[PDB]
Amino acid sequence: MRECISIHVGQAGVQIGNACWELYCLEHGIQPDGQMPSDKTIGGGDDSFNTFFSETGAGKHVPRAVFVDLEPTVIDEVRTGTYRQLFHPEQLITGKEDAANNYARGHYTIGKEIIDLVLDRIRKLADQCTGLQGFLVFHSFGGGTGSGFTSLLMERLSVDYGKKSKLEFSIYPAPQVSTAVVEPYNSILTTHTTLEHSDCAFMVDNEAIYDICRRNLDIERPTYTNLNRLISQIVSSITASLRFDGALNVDLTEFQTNLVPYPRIHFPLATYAPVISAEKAYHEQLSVAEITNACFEPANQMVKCDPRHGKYMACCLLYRGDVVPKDVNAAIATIKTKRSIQFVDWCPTGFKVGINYQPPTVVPGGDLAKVQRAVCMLSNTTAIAEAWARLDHKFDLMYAKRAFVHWYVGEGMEEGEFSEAREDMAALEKDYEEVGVDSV
Amino acid sequence: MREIVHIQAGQCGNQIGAKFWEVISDEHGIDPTGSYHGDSDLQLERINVYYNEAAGNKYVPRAILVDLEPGTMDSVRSGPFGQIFRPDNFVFGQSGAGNNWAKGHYTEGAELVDSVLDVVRKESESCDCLQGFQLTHSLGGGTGSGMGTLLISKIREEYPDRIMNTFSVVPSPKVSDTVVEPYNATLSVHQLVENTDETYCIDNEALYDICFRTLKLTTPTYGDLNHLVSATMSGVTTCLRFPGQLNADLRKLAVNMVPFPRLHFFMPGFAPLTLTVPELTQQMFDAKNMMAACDPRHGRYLTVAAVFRGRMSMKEVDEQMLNVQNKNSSYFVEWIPNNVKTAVCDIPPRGLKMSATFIGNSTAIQELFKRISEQFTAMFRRKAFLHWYTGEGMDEMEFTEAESNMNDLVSEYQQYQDATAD
Amino acid sequence: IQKAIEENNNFIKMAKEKLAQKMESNKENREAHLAAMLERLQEKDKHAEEVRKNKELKEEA
Ligand SMILES: Nc1nc2c(ncn2[C@@H]2O[C@H](COP(=O)(O)OP(=O)(O)OP(=O)(O)O)[C@@H](O)[C@H]2O)c(=O)[nH]1
Ligand SMILES: Nc1nc2c(ncn2[C@@H]2O[C@H](COP(=O)(O)OP(=O)(O)OP(=O)(O)O)[C@@H](O)[C@H]2O)c(=O)[nH]1
Ligand SMILES: [Ca+2]
Ligand SMILES: [Ca+2]
Ligand SMILES: [Mg+2]
Ligand SMILES: [Mg+2]
Repeated sequence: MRECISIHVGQAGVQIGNACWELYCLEHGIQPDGQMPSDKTIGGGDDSFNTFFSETGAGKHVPRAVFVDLEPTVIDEVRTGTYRQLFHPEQLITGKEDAANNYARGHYTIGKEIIDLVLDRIRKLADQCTGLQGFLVFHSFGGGTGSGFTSLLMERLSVDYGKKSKLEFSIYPAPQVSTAVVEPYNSILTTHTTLEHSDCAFMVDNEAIYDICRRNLDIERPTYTNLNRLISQIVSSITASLRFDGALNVDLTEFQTNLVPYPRIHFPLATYAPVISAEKAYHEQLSVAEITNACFEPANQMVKCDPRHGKYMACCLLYRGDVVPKDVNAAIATIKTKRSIQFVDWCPTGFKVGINYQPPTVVPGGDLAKVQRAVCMLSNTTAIAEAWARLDHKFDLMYAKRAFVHWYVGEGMEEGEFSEAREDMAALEKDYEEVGVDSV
Repeated sequence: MREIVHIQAGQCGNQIGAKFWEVISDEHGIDPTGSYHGDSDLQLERINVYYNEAAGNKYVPRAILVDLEPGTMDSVRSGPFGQIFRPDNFVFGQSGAGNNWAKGHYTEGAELVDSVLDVVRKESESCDCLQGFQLTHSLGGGTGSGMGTLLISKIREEYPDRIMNTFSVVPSPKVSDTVVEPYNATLSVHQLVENTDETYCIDNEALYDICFRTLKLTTPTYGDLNHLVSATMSGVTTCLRFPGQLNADLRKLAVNMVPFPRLHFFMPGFAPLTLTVPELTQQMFDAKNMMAACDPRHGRYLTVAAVFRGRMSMKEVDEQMLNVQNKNSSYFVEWIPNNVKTAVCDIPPRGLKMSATFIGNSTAIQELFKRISEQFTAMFRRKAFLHWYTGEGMDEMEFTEAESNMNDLVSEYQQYQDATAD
Repeated sequence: IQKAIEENNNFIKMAKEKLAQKMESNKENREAHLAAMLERLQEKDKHAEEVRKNKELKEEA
């Protein structure tokens, strides 16, 4: 027990789920048919990997996951693909008509038709948990399903499961892979609506990932497949503390205590290293000091922003592989003398560290080098509000002319929901400003 | 999957309609008997958007052929692929229309519409999930313009939440001398602004000017004009017909292209008109490659869709699309960020290694509507030929109201042209 | 502990109620927009009847 249930919503959520679950299977030695020869307890167990996988009496290790999309073509590829045996068909839920990049349709017109079924299927996963810890909700900000349906689902999950924890992996839109002009609208609407219903959200800026794939991996024009493989590695690093055990392991919840100083200030910045091609990893072993210093290089962040111009409220380092505390501490002491790391005055400055000894895995035929040690930094920095600012600005440009607003009104929404959502975002931006002001 | 129901009404609509089905039947590997003999599974992944799968693995266009003139049915069955259409889906009058919109909209067309709706319903109710309708037709004639807009309103009454798309051919004296065509066009536009979600403005003025000045065709035939049309329709439906990420259905395209419900009149373009990616891109944004007789550098882009087809570098396409926007910054409204979206489909059209299709929602489209309005008013100025219309019962103000709505459209296009971000 | 129970419950309650209010007003709003569109189309159908009738009477000449 301490089970975690994963909910993958919309195209981006589903396809990132494909990548995470394939990667988890490889990290745990689970086969595409769900068999895990190393698991000697058949049909059950209390092992660390059971937080994410249930077990059938026939030895199948089944993701504690629901996939949901308002059209079927993306989940159809899960149903017929390499890991289709991994999922009971009820875990994969589709309608026939998507949200057409419209929050209104995902939250109201189309989403209301399938929400009760989705909740029923989540319930069946929860009923086989002995100590459910919470949910992990994967979705795009920009799609009509990822925004609207996710928001509806999170509201309904607060009601059905109280203040049981809900963490998000949210895909922040980038023009290089963007599919709709109205993504700023959907982003602000869903951010406003879910803000009370999420305990912790990890934003993944597609432009940050796009740039990393281009600079660090010599991918000329990254695809969703390139982006998702890299995303799944960061996700894997964040969830590793839940799926593995070890003396130096530190639970994600314990990082969460440090990362969230006020309920609304719950958006950690993730930085991941090393992202290196096989070509360049050959004969180059990257030390603890090297991958740690890389965590304070803004080009390695999952969200474009400049923490050197903001203030820190928490710094967490999640190592995996061949890493021991001595080397971490020496690296950290070096960085503290070299780098622009200023904490707000109301917080302690010590970095919080976890180490999982199982080294990173890579999917065959991938772009990333297999390395001996990797690190994900979770920091709570005021600088992440820059991502809100950029997206609020785009919203303001369109909304001043009510560009495209008629598509939302036609599905039942009111202008008041746009202004209320936007005012919440403005308050969020000042919240991030206020927490950075020195005490008196 | 996401079925589109196709309607072709009148001579122009039926005639470009057959060319459309010929072109995409070839792209999707379907021969005149309805059988598939293609090379890529990617041809069939989304075939059901436009085709029904009848047993014997025969594929049948989800198309409905309409005209008050019975002759055009025969010529449709006569042309290549005439065997493929569903015989029941031929819905014919006998008396024709004589370039009288009122006859198409209120009298002879209204007598025949119910029989068309019966065919629409039958096709619609057999759809797993209907997405909407596309109509091919002219605005200058009497059936396509008048009955076509009547069918739009009647279909909307009963699929009010489905997308209504049109390929509307705009009249030009350079191609047709019929003097009432500005009345018929203006009466049609008065309907399209209220009842369609997205209209491709296929402008005969521009098709003529392309054939004469660029293709160097001294006497362009309707087959010369329609070769440009067929290439355009193939292009602007690539995203509906092949596995794709962007504008993959009619509603998502409308959501990306229509910032205000009335301003849904699109300027299509094509390149090459008969090669490197910088040259494709530059050409497809050139005034000479637009299928609407408008200069984009006389207005500003609210939204744009660009679709590239063929084997090429997505890196280069991305760099060139960024390049053209940055160098032409003034012609893209600053208050709609990232308003240009690009798709790349691997399968080129037939006869080409590489092609680009442009869809512009530009405020320059007012130039077209102003031209129709100039021709309209010159005849309404002197109430010329109105008796043809009041003879069917029409009142003289319906002309006044259609004139007024269309000029309102132009002025709304001007308002957003003049808007600024700050 | 009673205060903890009460605040979790109040949170559950107000979330359930807020969503119910919003789902209802969206249903009403969407329905009224569809109803308005259909009423306008229907007004077209009368105007068409009135035009055909107006022609019945020019034929009585
Ligand atoms: N990282 C990543 N981003 C994606 C992926 N697929 C789509 N996106 C992003 O998600 C946004 C579009 O929303 P989608 O998730 O595709 O749409 P949806 O959730 O299916 O909702 P609908 O509008 O109903 O289709 C864009 O901003 C894309 O950049 C993916 O596979 N990986
Ligand atoms: N581009 C193009 N335009 C056409 C074609 N055929 C007719 N037109 C144009 O359409 C206008 C007249 O409309 P038509 O479609 O021919 O007539 P109709 O819609 O059948 O209506 P009625 O003739 O009154 O029954 C003229 O301005 C022509 O220039 C065609 O094949 N291609
Ligand atoms: Ca076990
Ligand atoms: Ca230009
Ligand atoms: Mg989708
Ligand atoms: Mg005719």
